[PDB]
Amino acid sequence: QQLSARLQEAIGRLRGRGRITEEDLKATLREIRRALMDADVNLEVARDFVERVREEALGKQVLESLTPAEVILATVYEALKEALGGEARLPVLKDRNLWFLVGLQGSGKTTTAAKLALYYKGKGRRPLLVAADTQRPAAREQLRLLGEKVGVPVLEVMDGESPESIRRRVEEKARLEARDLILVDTAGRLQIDEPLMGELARLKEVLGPDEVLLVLDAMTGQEALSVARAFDEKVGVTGLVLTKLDGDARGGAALSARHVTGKPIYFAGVSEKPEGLEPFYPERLAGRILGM
Amino acid sequence: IPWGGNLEEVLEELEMALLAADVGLSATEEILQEVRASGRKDLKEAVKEKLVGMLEPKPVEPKGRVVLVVGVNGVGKTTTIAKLGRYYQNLGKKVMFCAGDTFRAAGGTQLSEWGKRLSIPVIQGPEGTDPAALAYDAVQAMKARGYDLLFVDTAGRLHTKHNLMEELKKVKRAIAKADPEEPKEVWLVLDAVTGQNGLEQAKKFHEAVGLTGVIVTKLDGTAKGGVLIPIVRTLKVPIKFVGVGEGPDDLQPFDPEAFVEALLE
Ligand SMILES: Nc1nc2c(ncn2[C@@H]2O[C@H](COP(=O)(O)OP(=O)(O)NP(=O)(O)O)[C@@H](O)[C@H]2O)c(=O)[nH]1
Ligand SMILES: Nc1nc2c(ncn2[C@@H]2O[C@H](COP(=O)(O)OP(=O)(O)NP(=O)(O)O)[C@@H](O)[C@H]2O)c(=O)[nH]1
Ligand SMILES: [K+]
Ligand SMILES: [Mg+2]
Ligand SMILES: [Mg+2]
Repeated sequence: QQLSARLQEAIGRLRGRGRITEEDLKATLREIRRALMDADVNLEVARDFVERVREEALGKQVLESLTPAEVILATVYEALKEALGGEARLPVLKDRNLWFLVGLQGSGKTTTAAKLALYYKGKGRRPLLVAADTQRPAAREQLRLLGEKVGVPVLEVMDGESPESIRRRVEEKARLEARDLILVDTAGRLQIDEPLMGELARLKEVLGPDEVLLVLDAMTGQEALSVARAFDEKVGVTGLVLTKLDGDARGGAALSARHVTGKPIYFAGVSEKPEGLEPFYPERLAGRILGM
Repeated sequence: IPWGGNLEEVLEELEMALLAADVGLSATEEILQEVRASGRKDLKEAVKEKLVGMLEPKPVEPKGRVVLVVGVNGVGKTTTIAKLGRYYQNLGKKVMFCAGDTFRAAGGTQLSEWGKRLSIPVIQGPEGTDPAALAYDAVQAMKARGYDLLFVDTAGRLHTKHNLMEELKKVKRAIAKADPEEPKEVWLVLDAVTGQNGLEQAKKFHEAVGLTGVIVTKLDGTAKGGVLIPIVRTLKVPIKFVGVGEGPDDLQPFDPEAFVEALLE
């Protein structure tokens, strides 16, 4: 099994050498921490994780084992799979469903809203898209065009329209057209922009979404921890979508975000196309981060 | 960082700050090593000299008339072109835009809106028109009008998508076909929140079309934009501007000393 270059060296140099010193163990764990950071795992999360691995390995008698390379690798892999969610898990839909797509500017929210519309349409739900971004130029048209492409109607929020007015128009369109999955696409915003984070929280209070999905770009670096924490503390996140996984970013931001929120990573974005949505597989990301 | 105290503890803190800024393992190690080997005990200004020096491998003058703007999806290319129109029209330049993203939903309409807001004309085609043929025609239009600058927007593309990188190459040749001197600027746009992938992005775009500069966006966020360090160390590509917001004025020429001060802050 091929690992990243760094882990192949750290693990490989231990193989066939019988029992290893405490210094070789400490050397190995340091390299694991550095590999995780190379993969854009937040430095504090990385430190925390390797402490968890150290303790687990020591309970598996790693310093008495004649195959500590095997013990360490197995501990790391299984711990990473687990911390990422363990197994694939999708949202559980109700009779009526209203979800928000939230996150930083450019992360993939508008495209993800449309991907979800297609995915659930194909499963016999009846989605409605809501273009709630009134600040980005041509945001409303952008979602309208994507809705047309996937054959799902798009309600476009008006300049200045109050949350209560939005709620009334949305519930009425959903009534007139028997729409059971409402997908609200929100504008990108900084997690430290208190006015816009306040706006978002007030749209959530009025609309009462069942799910609030943080859309996180796979290439996101060290700030993923702070961003996830803030969207969770200020608004309330119920799950995550990891986008742009058709690139080669390792995706370590997913571990940062899941660590601080405890929320499921539901879906993986895997192309720029409406069909580019898959269930998220924690084992798959574990391997990607570790360079399988 | 305890700028004064125990060397070994000042360097431990500096390492943490750099790593947290997305500087990355390789560049962080090299910086720390170079500083250790220097013998210097004024660690504050040794580190600062080093960082400010490497980030220089004041109004920004483009070297020609066509600027080609490139980068992965969502980094801020379209918005940055709007800010570049505002920056240069303030300097009394005659600026035109080419809405060369003929691929993504409303990718051309988006830049068109900005054009209307800024009174800058925008060359557009219907969705699906060949972006290279449109860039050719946009350059011809700029020459014919005697305009000073043309900013060519491009569709977002992941640097891993080999054929889309070939498309970008055709766009560049199409510009050069209409005007042999051009494009004299090819600027990569990088999102400040990006981690280590930013270095791969920069490498692959440079390989494809040869960058003459980088613009780092979203530096108004909490991210430090630290991956610029290995990008500039490795590629010797100068940083031209920073984006600090979503309005047309939210662009600043890059200031290495203030950047470095912010990075360690
Ligand atoms: N390759 C790839 N591209 C994606 C994926 N998801 C979104 N994109 C792309 O990334 C870019 C940004 O997507 P968009 O939906 O506009 O993002 P947004 O978060 O709504 N931006 P804003 O915050 O401005 O509203 C678009 O070019 C789009 O095509 C993905 O999974 N893979
Ligand atoms: N906070 C902040 N947001 C920015 C900055 N620059 C761009 N943005 C934002 O980031 C989002 C994406 O911008 P856009 O210009 O569409 O990016 P793009 O690279 O052209 N996207 P695509 O690849 O889809 O064409 C927009 O919401 C926009 O307002 C910045 O400096 N600060
Ligand atoms: K910043
Ligand atoms: Mg959007
Ligand atoms: Mg664009």
